[PDB]
Parts: sequence; structure tokens; C-alpha cells
Amino acid sequence: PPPIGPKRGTKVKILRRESYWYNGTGSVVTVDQDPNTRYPVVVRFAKVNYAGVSTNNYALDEIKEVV
Amino acid sequence: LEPSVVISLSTGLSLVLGRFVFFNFQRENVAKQVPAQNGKTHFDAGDVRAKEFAGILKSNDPVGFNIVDVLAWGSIGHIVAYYILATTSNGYDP
Amino acid sequence: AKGAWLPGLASPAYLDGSLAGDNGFDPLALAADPEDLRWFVQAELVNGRWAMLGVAGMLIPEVLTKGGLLNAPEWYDAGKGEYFASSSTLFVIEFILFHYVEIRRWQDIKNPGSVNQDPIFKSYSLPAHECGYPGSVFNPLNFAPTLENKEKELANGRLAMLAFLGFLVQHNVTGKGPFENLQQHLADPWHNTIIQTFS
Amino acid sequence: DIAGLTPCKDSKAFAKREKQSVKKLTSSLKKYAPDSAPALAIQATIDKTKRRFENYGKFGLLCGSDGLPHLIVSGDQRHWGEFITPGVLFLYIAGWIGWVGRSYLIAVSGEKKPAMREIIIDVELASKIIPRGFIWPVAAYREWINGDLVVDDADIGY
Amino acid sequence: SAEWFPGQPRPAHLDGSSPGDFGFDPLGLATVPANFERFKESEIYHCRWAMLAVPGVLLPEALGLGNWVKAQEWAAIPGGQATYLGNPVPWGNLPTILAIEFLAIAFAEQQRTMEKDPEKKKYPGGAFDPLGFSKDPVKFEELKLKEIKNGRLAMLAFVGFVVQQSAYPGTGPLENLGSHLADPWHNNIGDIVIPR
Ligand code: CLA
Ligand code: CLA
Ligand code: CLA
Ligand SMILES: CC1=C(/C=C/C(C)=C/C=C/C(C)=C/C=C/C=C(C)/C=C/C=C(C)/C=C/[C@@]23O[C@]2(C)C[C@@H](O)CC3(C)C)C(C)(C)C[C@H](O)C1
Ligand SMILES: CC1=C(/C=C/C(C)=C/C=C/C(C)=C/C=C/C=C(C)/C=C/C=C(C)/C=C/C2=C(C)CCCC2(C)C)C(C)(C)CCC1
Ligand SMILES: CCCCCCCCCCCCO[C@H]1O[C@H](CO)[C@@H](O[C@H]2O[C@H](CO)[C@@H](O)[C@H](O)[C@H]2O)[C@H](O)[C@H]1O
Ligand SMILES: CCCCCCCCCCCCO[C@H]1O[C@H](CO)[C@@H](O[C@H]2O[C@H](CO)[C@@H](O)[C@H](O)[C@H]2O)[C@H](O)[C@H]1O
Repeated sequence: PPPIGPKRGTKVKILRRESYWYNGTGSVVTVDQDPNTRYPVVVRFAKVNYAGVSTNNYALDEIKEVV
Repeated sequence: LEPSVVISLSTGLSLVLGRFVFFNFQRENVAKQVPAQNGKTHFDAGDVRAKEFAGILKSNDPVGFNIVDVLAWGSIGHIVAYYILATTSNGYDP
Repeated sequence: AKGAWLPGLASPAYLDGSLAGDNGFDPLALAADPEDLRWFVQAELVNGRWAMLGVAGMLIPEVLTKGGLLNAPEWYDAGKGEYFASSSTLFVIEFILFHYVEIRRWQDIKNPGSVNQDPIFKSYSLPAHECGYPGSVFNPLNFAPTLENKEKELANGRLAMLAFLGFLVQHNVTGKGPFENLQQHLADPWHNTIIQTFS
Repeated sequence: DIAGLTPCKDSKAFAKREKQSVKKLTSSLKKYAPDSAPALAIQATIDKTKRRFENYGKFGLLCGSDGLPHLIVSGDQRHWGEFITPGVLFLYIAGWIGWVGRSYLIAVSGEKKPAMREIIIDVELASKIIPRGFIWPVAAYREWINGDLVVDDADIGY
Repeated sequence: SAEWFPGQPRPAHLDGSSPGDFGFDPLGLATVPANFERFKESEIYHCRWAMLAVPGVLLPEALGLGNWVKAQEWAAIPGGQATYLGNPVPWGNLPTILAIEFLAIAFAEQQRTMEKDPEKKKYPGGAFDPLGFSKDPVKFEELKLKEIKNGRLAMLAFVGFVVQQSAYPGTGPLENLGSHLADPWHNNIGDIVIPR
């Protein structure tokens, strides 16, 4: 079975409208391989949001790979 | 100078312009401008007082000239007539 | 060869020495971008040639008249003289004649070889060259464009720009022209300097 | 003259105000010994006042019916010393300050923790960037031409 | 490349086989072909009126009948009566002049826009080409080019007339030419451009 999602260290762009980092960029940490996981992509950011958090989970259709 | 001549001449010229000059443009721009609300006309939406009157619109004129058109161009005729009839004695007006 | 404007200082990396007149002088990093470098290379030649011409035609008439073989005003008064045409006509002629030649020069900077063709007589053009150094008609005696001659041109142009700046500043404080200022310095060298000018 | 105003060198109210101020100072001066320090200070103030009125008179300012100088800022070439030239100086200095600030922020953003360099200044780096404000109008113009000054709207985000 | 500006690239929507295309369109107002055709027609219509108007501005002034501006002054006088070649016009009354002009021109210009052929819209035939010159298409296109060129040169001349009239109130076109010929080195645009 092929591994899903981008590889670790990839730079990605966020497409979720209600997210703090919308239209920004982050780094992929890991991808969960369980088919039942709804939001499997873990992304880390340089700047913290209003709650002081700097990491978040996203679905495969909410992130775009930037080269 | 003579109102009974000026008004008649102005009305005649306005009616000629209406019936023979700008008829096609008016009757083709009118077909594309029908008031509507939410994709339906006012009478189709429920307004019983918005029905378009049918008796006064028909005519035996070859092109469809009717009473409403008569009044529309006659009003222009009288307005222009009294404009010329006013800036003759003494009128410095636009 | 590539010298140093300040013995003991390191040269910039982008001034490797492929241009005439390179001496590693760019402390304020104007020419870090490659395109800025080309633009400034052209601008240096243009401002320098204009300064050379201005200094020559600004100094020679003064000494000619002071010798006694001519009666002409100072450079700061020649614009207030009597000529066959008014100043406005001369300015308009200048503007019209220069829009054409300056846009012609601009079109060659934008893309070399674009405006080499003669517009009217469709039989003459400029052979391949380098921007800022054309040839053909502009080199009547057909001299040799060696690296030595380009350095000799650049050195005199850079000198002339400072000379013109000096003339402009010296006229706004003394008000007597360059040669009078030089002879005043040569009269009493220790009592005629810029310090005595302001005091 | 302009707008019904009068040059300050020919205004009677201006001279009246000068005389009133000088008389008010002299009344205080007449309370101390001639060689005492307060007398010298008051005399220096009087000389300064006279110099101020003379310079205002001979610098071409205009005075109203109240007898006070008024400034003209419509573009008239007889009054550029009032607004236009100092305005050019203000713009030049402000552009220098802003340009060196932006260049420091750009030069420092490439590190591991850029914020640490914003509460503690790297003076060695700043002393190489400060002199470059001398030619900010050229650098900013060239940066604008090449598309290095502005960020595209699509790329803006936290 | 662009013929109007040597060394400049041609526009994408231009470079076609048009009567007068030199690749000049800095603002790109002709991106839509449906706008481009009507712009061609409008250009022809402005050109023809300007070409027809230039002699109508140059002849009466040269015949000592008053410049093109003073000829409109009698309409501003309450008792003003029109004159033509020195002969008073019996029907010079302003109201009828303003009436019959509107009444006739409205019909004459309403007729011309009922046509639907775009190619024939710019260049009709029939009673407008009595001698006939469309027999040879090559010479036809050559004449089209030699017509559009003179039309642009005439529009430039009319704008020059308006601006020179605004610069020297009360004067005429040929009067300015006479003044220029009198003192070439002192009477130029320099005085207006640099005002005193
Ligand atoms: C580069 C050419 C040059 C030369 C040879 C001179 C020469 C002279 N200047 Mg001038 N000057 C120049 C440039 C030059 N100046 C520049 C660029 C400025 C603008 C800052 C001035 C501003 C100026 C003023 C305000 C005054 C003079 C005055 C003088 C005279 C007295 C000396 C003095 O006080 O100098 C003062 C020097 C400076 C203010 C700065 C000079 C800077 C230049 C670039 C140095 C050149 C170095 C170079 C190695 C020298 C080569 C010498 C020779 C081979 C050409 C003297 C004839 C005085 C005068 O009129 O006396 C009667 C005077 O009042 N100059
Ligand atoms: C590098 C400094 C810098 C620069 C280039 C800008 C630039 C800008 N600011 Mg910003 N700003 C800054 C610092 C800066 N700001 C700081 C420190 C604050 C906190 C007080 C603000 C608060 C602020 C507000 C509230 C607004 C702007 C606005 C603007 C814009 C219009 C100009 C204006 O109104 O300025 C006015 C700004 C000030 C008077 C604040 C003081 C600026 C200082 C003097 C800058 C230099 C200080 C710095 C420590 C120097 C470091 C040097 C380095 C070598 C170490 C423009 C994009 C306006 C905007 O959005 O326009 C669209 C706007 O509304 N700024
Ligand atoms: C009103 C007259 C008019 C019109 C409708 C057109 C229309 C056209 N011209 Mg023509 N042209 C005109 C006048 C006109 N021209 C004049 C006076 C000249 C001589 C200077 C030329 C020279 C010319 C050339 C060399 C070329 C064209 C071309 C074109 C076509 C493409 C450009 C375009 O989309 O223009 C649309 C134009 C408008 C919508 C008008 C906009 C007007 C703005 C809003 C204001 C302008 C103010 C003016 C600049 C004030 C100063 C005037 C002063 C300098 C005289 C189009 C069919 C090109 C082509 O391919 O033709 C087939 C082409 O190569 N024209
Ligand atoms: C290079 C460099 C730097 C330095 C840059 C410097 C110092 C630049 C200096 C540039 C200067 C002074 C340029 C001067 C140009 C002068 C010119 C073109 C003068 C032209 C004069 C002409 C046509 C005169 C005509 C006339 O006289 C005549 C003929 C006859 C008269 O009747 C009429 C007039 C009109 C007066 C730093 C900024 C310091 C750091 C960076 O990193 C590297
Ligand atoms: C051809 C023909 C015919 C005939 C027709 C006719 C003859 C018609 C007419 C028509 C007409 C004849 C119409 C009219 C109209 C009018 C109008 C519509 C008016 C209006 C007015 C007004 C509105 C006014 C107002 C005012 C006042 C009140 C006061 C003062 C001011 C003013 C003036 C403004 C027939 C049928 C046999 C058929 C066949 C053919
Ligand atoms: C009186 C004064 C009259 C002045 C008349 C002359 C005005 C000259 C205006 C020059 C504008 C230069 O900047 C203008 O084009 C640049 C591209 O070349 C744009 O730059 C944009 O496109 C570039 C690619 O071409 C990208 O690399 C940039 O990241 C992007 O911002 C600027 O966003 C725009 O503002
Ligand atoms: C200063 C003013 C001077 C005026 C002088 C008088 C000018 C009179 C011009 C009258 C033109 C009348 O036009 C007359 O010929 C046209 C050209 O064949 C016809 O037009 C028709 O033929 C055209 C050319 O083939 C085609 O576009 C169409 O089939 C149709 O429009 C009109 O249907 C006819 O009525």
C-alpha cells in the first residue's frame, strides 16, 4: 500500500477559511495512515495564534503543496 | 409668435418623429425592459392591480401606434411649443 | 588592471573586474543587483561625457577673454544675453531635437540592436557592438576602442564631474568665476582659502 | 498684497507690538543694578527680540491686520521658504528613517529567532545599514521598478 | 514589431490585416473584437467629418468673411440675421435653424444604422460611389489607406485649430500662420509654453 499524503518536511499552504494561518505556509510533521482519521495531516507554524498554539491538524483537501 | 400655430406645428413634428423616425428603436428597447421580482413579473407574482391593460393598447394602425404613444409624443410637443413661446417676449432661460 | 580605492579593503564580490574603471568602489551597495549595474554603467558614461563637454566649454571662453582676444560674459551670465532668437524658442528646439535622440538611445538600452537601422535611407545600419560604445559614423577617424582608451575616457569624465560640482559650489559663495578664484589663491596662498571665504 | 495682507516690514501694528514688548522688558530691566546678572540676561533678551523682529521683517513675510505673520502655502514662488523647502527636508529625513528601519527588519528576518534581535539590537549590523539611507530615493525607486518593494496579494498571510 | 514605435513588440490582438493597423494600442481598448469593429466604424466617421470640416474652417477666413468663431456670434444677438457670402439669409431665424437641423439629421442618421452587414457598415455603395472605384480590390485597399491617413492628419489639424484659438482669443488659423511667418524666431509656442 502506498503511503498517503506529503512526506515529512514538505512546505504546505493552508486553505481552511476559519484558520488563523489561512493563506500562509507551514511544515508537515507527520501523516496518520488510519483510513478512519478525518484530519490526518499535522502541520507546524512559526507564529502562534491568538490562543498561543503553533500546530494544527488538517485534511488532505485543505492543504496545497508549494514547491 | 402665434400660439395656435406654434403649438400645432410642434405637436405635428413631435408626432412625426415618434411615428416615423424613432419607432423601431423604442419598440425594440421596450421588449428587453420588463419589470420583475424574483424572476417573475408583478402580475405573475400575485399583484392583481399590476395587470397590463389590454383594451387601450390594441390599434388598427399598421405599425401598432396607440393612444399611449399619442400622449407620450404629444406631451413633448406641448412642452417644446411652450418653451419656444416663452423665450420670445423676454426669456433668458435654458 | 584592477586597483584599490582604499589600500587594505576587500573588494565587492560583484565587481570582479570585467568593466573598465573597476577599483572596487561601491560602499553603499547600489550595484548589488545585476540590472542596476547595467543601468548605472550607462548613466556614468552619459553624465560624464556631458560634464566633460560642459567643463571644457565653460572654462575655455573665460581664459580666452581674459587673455584679451575676445569679449564674452561669464558662464553664469551667458543665458541673459542678446541672441538672434529668444530663450523660449531655443528651449523648444532643444526639447524637440532631444526627445527623438534620447528615445533612440533608450530603445537600444532596452534591447541591443533594435534601433541600429537607418529609418530614411534603408541601406545603413550599425554593426554589432556593446551598449555605450557604438561606432561607424560616431567614430569618424576610426580609432581603436582598446581597454586603455576606455579607462582614459572614464578617468577624465570622473574628474570633470567633480570639477563641474566645484564650479557650481564656488559660484554660489564667491561669485567671481573659476579663473579669478584660482588667481586669488595663487596671489596669497595662505590668506585665500575656503576658510577666509566664510570669514 | 496676497489676500489683502501687508508686508511685515511696512506694518504699523507689527512695529507697535515690537515697541510694546521692548517697553515691557525695559520696565523689568529698570529694577536691578546695571552690572548684575539679571540685568545682563534681560538685556540679552531685548537684543534677541529686536533681532527676531528685524529678521521677520527682512525675510519677506506677510502680516495681517492683527500685526502677526501669516504663511502662504498655495504654491506661490515668493513663499517657498515657508512650506515647500522645509517640506522637502521633512520628506527626505522621514524616508531615510523608514528605509533604514525596513532594511534592518529584512536583514534580520533570516535568523532562527528574529524576535530576539528586535528587543536587543545588533549594533554591528545596524552601523552598516545606517549610512545607506543617504541614497534612499534611488534605492527605493530601483526596488520599485524591479518588483522587490511589494508583496503580491496572494502571498499575504500569517 | 510595432511600426509606430520601432523596436517595440506588437500587441496580441493587433497585427491583423486592418486598414491602418500600426500596432498602436497602449490602453488595450480593442481586446473584444465586437468593440473593435465599432471602433473602426467610429474612426471612419470621425475622420470623414474632420476632413470635410477643414476647408469649411479655412475658406471663409481666407475670403475675409470672419473666422470660424465669429461666424457663430450673430446667433447670440437677439436681432442677429445670418449672412452667406455677404448675402443675408431670409430664414436666418434661430428657432427654425435649430428645428429643421434636428428633424432632418435625426432621420438621415437613423437610416444609416439599420444596416446589419458589418463590412458594408463602414463602406456602403449605391448612391455614395457614383463614379465607381471598387473595380480593383488592390487599388481599393490602397485608397482606403490613403483616406485613413489623411483623415488622421485632418483630425490632428482640427485639434490644433481649437488649441490655437484658445491660446489667442479673437484670432484665426491663417492669422497665426502669418504671424509665425513674420517673426519665426520670436513668435512660436514658446511664449505660451513658458509664460511674460
Ligand atoms: C577637484 C577640483 C578642485 C580644485 C583643483 C579646486 C581648487 C580650489 N578651490 Mg575648489 N572646490 C572643489 C574642487 C576643486 N577646487 C569642489 C569639488 C568643491 C565643492 C565641495 C569646491 C569648493 C570650493 C570652495 C567653497 C572654495 C574653493 C576654493 C578653491 C581654491 C582654494 C583652495 C581651497 O580652499 O580649496 C577648498 C577645497 C574644497 C572645499 C574641497 C575640494 C575637494 C576636491 C575634490 C579635492 C581634489 C583633490 C585632488 C587630488 C586635487 C588635484 C589637484 C590638481 C592636480 C587638479 C582653489 C583654486 C576657494 C576659493 O575660491 O578660493 C579663492 C573656496 O572658497 N573650492
Ligand atoms: C520600520 C518602521 C515602520 C515603517 C517603515 C512603517 C510603515 C508604515 N506604517 Mg507603521 N508603525 C511602526 C513602524 C513602522 N511603520 C511602529 C513601530 C508602530 C507602533 C507605534 C507603527 C504603527 C502604525 C500605525 C498605527 C499605522 C502605521 C501605518 C504605516 C503606513 C503609513 C505610514 C504611517 O502612517 O506611519 C505612521 C507610524 C508611526 C508614526 C509610528 C512610528 C514609526 C517609527 C518612528 C518608525 C521607526 C522606529 C524603529 C524602532 C526604527 C528602527 C531602526 C533600525 C535601524 C534598528 C506604512 C506602511 C499606518 C497604516 O496602516 O497606513 C496604511 C497606520 O495606521 N504604523
Ligand atoms: C475619435 C477618433 C478615433 C477612433 C474612434 C479611432 C479608433 C481606432 N484607431 Mg485611430 N486614430 C485617431 C482617431 C481615432 N481612432 C487619430 C486622431 C489618429 C492620429 C493621431 C489615429 C491614429 C491611429 C493609428 C496609428 C492606429 C489607430 C488605430 C485605431 C484602432 C485601435 C485603437 C482603439 O481602440 O481606439 C479606440 C479609441 C477610442 C475609444 C477613443 C478614446 C479617446 C479618449 C477617451 C480621449 C483621448 C483624448 C486625446 C488623446 C486628447 C489629445 C488629442 C491631441 C493629441 C490631438 C481603432 C479602430 C490602430 C488600428 O489598428 O487601426 C485599425 C492603429 O494602428 N488610430
Ligand atoms: C560612485 C559612488 C558614490 C558617489 C557618487 C558621486 C560622488 C556622484 C557624483 C556625481 C556628479 C557630481 C555628477 C555631475 C554631473 C554634472 C553634469 C552632467 C554637468 C553638466 C553641465 C553642463 C551641460 C553645463 C553647461 C553649461 O556650462 C555650459 C557648457 C556653458 C554655459 O554658458 C551654460 C551651462 C548650461 C552652464 C557614493 C554615492 C558616494 C557611494 C556609491 O556606493 C559609489
Ligand atoms: C395621421 C392620421 C390620423 C390623425 C391623427 C391625429 C390628427 C392625431 C393627433 C394627435 C394629437 C393632436 C395629440 C396631442 C397630444 C397632446 C398632449 C399629450 C398634450 C399634453 C400637454 C401637457 C402635458 C401640458 C402641460 C402644461 C400645462 C398643463 C401648463 C403649462 C405648461 C405645460 C405646457 C407643460 C388619423 C387618426 C385620421 C388616422 C389616419 C392617419
Ligand atoms: C510624476 C511621476 C510620474 C511617474 C510615471 C512613471 C511610473 C512608473 C511606475 C512603475 C511601477 C513599477 O512597479 C509596478 O510594476 C512591477 C513590475 O514591473 C510590479 O511588481 C510586481 O510584478 C513583478 C513582476 O513583473 C514581481 O516580481 C513583483 O513581486 C510584483 O510586485 C509592481 O507591483 C508595480 O507597482
Ligand atoms: C451635404 C449633404 C449632401 C447630401 C446629398 C444627398 C444624399 C442622398 C443619399 C441617399 C441614399 C439613399 O440610399 C439608397 O441607396 C442605398 C445604397 O444602394 C440603399 O441601401 C441599400 O444598399 C446598400 C448598398 O448595396 C446595402 O447596404 C443595403 O442593401 C441597403 O442599405 C438604400 O436602400 C437606398 O435608399
